[PDB]
Amino acid sequence: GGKWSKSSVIGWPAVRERMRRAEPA
Repeated sequence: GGKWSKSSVIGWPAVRERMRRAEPA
């Protein structure tokens, strides 16, 4: 998805995977 937001694209998975935990609704 473009070699720009790459890093974000790679941290978001961790953010979602963090938030899921906190509120998995």
